[PDB]
Amino acid sequence: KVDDVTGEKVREAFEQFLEDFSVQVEKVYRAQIEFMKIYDLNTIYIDYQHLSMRENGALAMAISEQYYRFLPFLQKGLRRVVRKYAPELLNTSERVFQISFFNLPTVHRIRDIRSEKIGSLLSISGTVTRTSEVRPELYKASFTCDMCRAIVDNVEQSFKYTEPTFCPNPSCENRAFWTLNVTRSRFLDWQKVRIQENANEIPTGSMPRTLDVILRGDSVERAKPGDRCKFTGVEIVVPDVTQLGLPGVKPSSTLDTRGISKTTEGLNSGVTGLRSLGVRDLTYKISFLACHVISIGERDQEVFLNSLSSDEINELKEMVKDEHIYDKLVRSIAPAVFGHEAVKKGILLQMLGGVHKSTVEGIKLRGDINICVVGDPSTSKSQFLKYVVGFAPRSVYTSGKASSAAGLTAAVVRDEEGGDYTIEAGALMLADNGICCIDEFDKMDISDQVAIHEAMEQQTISIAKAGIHATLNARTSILAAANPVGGRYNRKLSLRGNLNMTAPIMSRFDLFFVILDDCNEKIDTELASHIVDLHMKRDEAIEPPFSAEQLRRYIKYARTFKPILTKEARSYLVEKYKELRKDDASYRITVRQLESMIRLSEAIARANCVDEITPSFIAEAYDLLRQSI
Amino acid sequence: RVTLQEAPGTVPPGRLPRHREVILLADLVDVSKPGEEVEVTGIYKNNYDGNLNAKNGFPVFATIIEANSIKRREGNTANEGEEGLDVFSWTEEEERE
Amino acid sequence: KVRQITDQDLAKIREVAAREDLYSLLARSIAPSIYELEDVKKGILLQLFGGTNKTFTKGGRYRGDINILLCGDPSTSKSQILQYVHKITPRGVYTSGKGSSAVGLTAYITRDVDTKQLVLESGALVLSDGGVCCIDEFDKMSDSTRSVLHEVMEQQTISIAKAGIITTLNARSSILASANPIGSRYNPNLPVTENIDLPPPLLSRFDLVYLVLDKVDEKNDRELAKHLTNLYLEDVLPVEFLTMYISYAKEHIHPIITEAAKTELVRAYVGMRKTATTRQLESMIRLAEAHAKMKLKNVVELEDVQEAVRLIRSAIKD
DNA sequence: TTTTTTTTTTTTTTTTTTTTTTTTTT
DNA sequence: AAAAAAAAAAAAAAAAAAAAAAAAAA
Ligand SMILES: Nc1ncnc2c1ncn2[C@@H]1O[C@H](COP(=O)(O)OP(=O)(O)O)[C@@H](O)[C@H]1O
Ligand SMILES: Nc1ncnc2c1ncn2[C@@H]1O[C@H](COP(=O)(O)OP(=O)(O)O)[C@@H](O)[C@H]1O
Ligand SMILES: [Zn+2]
Repeated sequence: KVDDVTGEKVREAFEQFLEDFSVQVEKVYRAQIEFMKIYDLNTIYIDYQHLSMRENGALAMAISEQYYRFLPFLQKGLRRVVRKYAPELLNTSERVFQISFFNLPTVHRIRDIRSEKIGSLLSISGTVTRTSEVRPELYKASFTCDMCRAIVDNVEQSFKYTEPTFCPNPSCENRAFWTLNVTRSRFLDWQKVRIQENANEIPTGSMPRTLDVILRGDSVERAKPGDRCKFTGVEIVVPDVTQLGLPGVKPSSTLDTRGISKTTEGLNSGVTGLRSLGVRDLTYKISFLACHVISIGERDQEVFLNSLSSDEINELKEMVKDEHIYDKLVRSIAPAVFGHEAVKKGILLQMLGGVHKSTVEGIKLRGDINICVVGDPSTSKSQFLKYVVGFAPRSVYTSGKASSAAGLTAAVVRDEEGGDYTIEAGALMLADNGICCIDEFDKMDISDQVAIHEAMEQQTISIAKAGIHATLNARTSILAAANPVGGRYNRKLSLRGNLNMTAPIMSRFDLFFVILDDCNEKIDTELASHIVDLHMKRDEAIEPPFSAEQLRRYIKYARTFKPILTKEARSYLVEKYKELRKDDASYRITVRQLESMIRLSEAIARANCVDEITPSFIAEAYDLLRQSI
Repeated sequence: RVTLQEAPGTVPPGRLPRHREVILLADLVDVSKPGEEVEVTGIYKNNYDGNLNAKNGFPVFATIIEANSIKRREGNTANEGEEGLDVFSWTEEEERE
Repeated sequence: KVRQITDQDLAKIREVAAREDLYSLLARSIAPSIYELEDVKKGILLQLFGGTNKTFTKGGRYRGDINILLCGDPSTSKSQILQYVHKITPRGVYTSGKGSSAVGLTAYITRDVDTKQLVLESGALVLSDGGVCCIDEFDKMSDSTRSVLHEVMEQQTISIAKAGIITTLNARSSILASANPIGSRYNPNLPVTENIDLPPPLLSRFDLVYLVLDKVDEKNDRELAKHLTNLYLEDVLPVEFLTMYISYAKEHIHPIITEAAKTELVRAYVGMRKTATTRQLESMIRLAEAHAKMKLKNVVELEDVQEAVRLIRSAIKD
């Protein structure tokens, strides 16, 4: 049989690259193969820059230009390397291996795709707009002769169902009538994703171009719709298999539901002559096959302590030790604003959160803190929302009036590509286990105010219309910003008269914060000076005790704790509830206030990294409740 | 034959659901009703389809589930515990109690 | 059918920038037909450059776009002014706000016509990224689409979550709008709010608001009619220098602030506080840094802050 | 304010017929 | 040379009924 000579040189060069690189002598690729052996992985990663220094690019350019023809030899050399250095990775519980290339020198756009790079190794960038299911693809087929019962195996398939031709025994004469052994055959994961051009590469007036990218193996589901991803792989061409004689009658010679373009009728150049085609004409289209994908656009203490490094672990425990830590944390929140320390403390308590409990009877007790901040304009109420949405994970930002049909809770819309009713997501739904920052909270629609009557307390949304019936989930905290009715706060009317919310909605907010500015000669100078110290030095203007990352780590570490209540804490709690109820006189104070006080005490306890609750914490929570009523 | 979509609670917020086909044999027909939420134990199988290979352009296969067991979960939050296919059914000693 | 500037262009740009009064020349060049209304042209010339833009890690991005709203009596020449500034700017869109889709200025997931597929089409605010977006007939824009502009002028990003796609785009544009009142005249006695039919926050968030007035004055009427008829009678304005100068100032130049600006700015804000919200000072800073980009410089001084405060107080006068 | 009013939005193809003209198959 | 079998060839679309929203008013 005819063999290749350049392929052999590439095969030995790849083996030498794998065995010899060692540049960090660490044997980085042998380290990777050992890591695969211990972790039972099925894909290897090869960097282009690492290969870009051996043979002065003679191997790298040879691989890049003719990746399609050189891949079989690369895998063959990898098999020998694996056998020589790690036989355990030669068999499964054989592992079909994959090679992933990345860090290519130059990137291409979708509009640079020409037929003269077919078969070459490229990298492309685009925004994903559709993904499909993970279907199984037939890789190594196995059949049995109908008469002999002889078994054939490892029948390669390119683009269509291919059965063998000659029986294993030349004594048998059989051209067809095989039976696939679906159990013995090997399968692989398969996914098709649709991408389009980026917003900047699109010209002033353009209909965006599209492409079909094929993800296979371990690369499935790594690209999600709406994201911006950089793919790398080989540019291939895909024929029309329907006119290549598919076995079944199901294709029925290109059955169609829509009319094809008359403009390209006869203009699309189709080749004829082949015996399999018959008198038909074969057509081609360009698609992409990707091997590597990148994106360019747990409250358990024991497992948490494992991930962090030793320096981080010691720094965290030294941070915990000091007793002033609490006073520091309220200063680290939003270091780009002046004043409003109470707002910072409230935001920190909200981010820390409270414990969620379930009773034996099955009723759920809420553990989310809701905050409402009101005041007259130009009081930096909208800076806190931006800080939270930038710093808090799984947080969303929204306004009172929403343009979307599912404004804040949910909507029912028919399937765009299916025969069922689906459910869209509102801002409340998109914030499960997260903070929702609502701005201009006054101008909400009444059908939404009544709808939020369930999300704030039961943390669910329940709809029942013609199409679908469901009980959705909204376990989200709410940080709301509102303006007084009439334009300006009045310092003799209460919160109720100045605000517009009803007693149902008003009683579901854990904390109310009224922030007021005053026009005096001296404070205005300080505020102006502070706001203008920026815009000359962007970084040295503000200096907090802790950076963003230290605070982000401390919050995650503190949320692992779950405090309990002591014996005297319960007595102090009931005494304070009784005193508050007496002082109210039942119009504004209910059981929900006691539950909120419990939540605030638990959050304050989480702040100090203590697993027991002291009556001082209940006193602090009581003071915080009294300050807002 | 029935089609099972993913439950809205299970689906990540804002993503499209997925669906699969389930074959119900004798003694299991008409147990599940259109609109209910169900849990099915079964066998996951594959089969060759000409149209699927023709449209996609690769030798991909179709999948389907042959149902073995059916459990209703419409309105049930006690699924956290309990054992069996129906927690509202009783045994002889339970009736005697 | 039907960038890469040369060194000689650089030299001529420098020598023209060395002019004694660059402000007034391009004040008159942008709208040759418009007579008087020099102050609105001053504001538009300052807008077309924009203050410097910055995004530091801790505080986050701070805006550097100037928003201008023109309103007043119904038969002035604001629409021609907008169509003038449309052409000068490199990348911009001129679409009226009378109707169209509620997300017509942002992304709208639509079914493709040629193929039964899905295409994500951006709107007019996204398509004006890095430039000036002109809105006409601002008063007819619907109550539901207005909120979209609210997220554009506050966070400069638009998020779309439909058909399984959840993503965010970038607006980063500047809004110049023109509106009309209710009735045939803007009576000065009644305040602005009733006539313009616009929410107080939307009017407030505009950096500069100009009132165009038309009073029956013999001198003004005769002078207007005279040059109008002279234009109809058949018998110092650069053609494309503005576009190249704008590109040079927008793509290479980034000014800074010095303590000379500190001393004037703080005391000016305090003196204005002798009902000026904190928005006012961040409006003065943007205008001063945009003026600094003009009369080509690399740092702000007293002249820029004086011009900015003069402009923002002449705006207050109306 | 809660009533009436209003646009509007997928809903569509699963089926047919006996000739007439092609490939296999004794 | 003379049989038995097997597909192509569809195309098409307005006109009406029911249900949920997003603007109007006694
Ligand atoms: N430390 C501060 N104190 C008061 N105002 C500030 C401070 N820092 C920034 N600001 C101003 O507050 C504005 C934030 O918007 P904001 O007043 O919250 O809008 P709204 O009141 O409509 O929600 C910024 O434009 C900024 O100019
Ligand atoms: N100051 C002015 N200079 C020149 N032409 C003017 C002036 N004021 C009004 N006009 C004339 O009046 C007309 C104004 O129309 P336009 O302003 O476009 O309508 P709209 O009021 O809808 O913006 C123009 O045709 C213009 O010739
Ligand atoms: Zn055989």
